[PDB]
Amino acid sequence: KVTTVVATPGQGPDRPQEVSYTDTKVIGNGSFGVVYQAKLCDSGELVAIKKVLQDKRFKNRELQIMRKLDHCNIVRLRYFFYSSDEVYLNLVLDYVPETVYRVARHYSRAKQTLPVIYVKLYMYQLFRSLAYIHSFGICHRDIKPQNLLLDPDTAVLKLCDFGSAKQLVRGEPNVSYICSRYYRAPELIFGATDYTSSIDVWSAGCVLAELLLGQPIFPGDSGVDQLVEIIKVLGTPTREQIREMNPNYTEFKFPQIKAHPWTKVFRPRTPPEAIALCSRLLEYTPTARLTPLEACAHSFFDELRDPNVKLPNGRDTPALFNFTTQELSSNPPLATILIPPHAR
Ligand SMILES: O=C1Nc2ncccc2N[C@@H]1Cc1c[nH]c2ccccc12
Ligand SMILES: [K+]
Repeated sequence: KVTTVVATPGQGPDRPQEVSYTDTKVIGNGSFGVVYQAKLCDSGELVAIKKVLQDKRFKNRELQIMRKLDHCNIVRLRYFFYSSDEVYLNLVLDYVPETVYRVARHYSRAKQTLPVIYVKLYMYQLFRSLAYIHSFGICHRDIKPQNLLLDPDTAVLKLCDFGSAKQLVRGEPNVSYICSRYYRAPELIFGATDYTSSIDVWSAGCVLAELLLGQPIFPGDSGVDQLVEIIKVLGTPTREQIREMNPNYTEFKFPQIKAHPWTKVFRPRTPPEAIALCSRLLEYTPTARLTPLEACAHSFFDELRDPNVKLPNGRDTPALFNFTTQELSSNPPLATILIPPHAR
């Protein structure tokens, strides 16, 4: 059976139009509602449909954000429409079934690690989309492998699920119990309500580490135990470090503990540039962590800037250097490193 609805295009001019889709099936569940998978009658293309109960009085954060964003490493909002005593906002997004979580798991059940080339690819695209959204003052606040969608053929990564995303404003408080526990920044565990988009960088570091290790680097049993797991690696933070985090709750029973050597945390083979990048992302002090652009310009990604580089299946790497001035907003003179002359 075919369903026709009147939907406004997410990126185009605010003009409604009739849109038709068929073959609808439930693929997702959350505290927000339901996520369906359908096929557009016109294009034949597959989409996901996130159905969210909305209150007329208040505007939807995710919708306001998805209409701003237009990036290759970010899931696209095709259209959006309302369905029936309550109203549901329906977001029509690009359907990409494969996730980084699924891929990593596939390897880790095999007890082997993902090839470094795939790791460099995925992470780089992640920092790109992050550099993009951070330029608007927008923080994703739910960076995790399950929200990184992959096209296996092109190896293109797209950030998705902006259900926790928000445009941060200085002086305005934000919720501390946010983000997936394993990827939750330390300041959040300290109850900080005045944090920056640098928490996403933390989460990104957690993703990188998990791809090198084959398992999550900080596997907390609770919101507080997560901190202990962090400590078991970074040691206990100095008072200056805790000050930078700006905690709502001052302290926990934990004793002073010396840090573990990064080298020893990872496997013996693990590349040094990878490890070196991890230590720069996973810092206690939020201001000490790299910006998404600085991370892209890291030595770890130099293999991608080689003019001879190709995919393992012989195909060419996706557009990795098509930077907009909006993306370079953070630090424009990094363009002479991010953009190799052969790519100009
Ligand atoms: O935008 C997305 N598109 C997708 N396409 C295929 C698989 C997963 C996703 N995720 C986001 C849509 C989404 C967002 N939250 C979800 C929860 C359950 C299932 C799906 C979602
Ligand atoms: K509409």
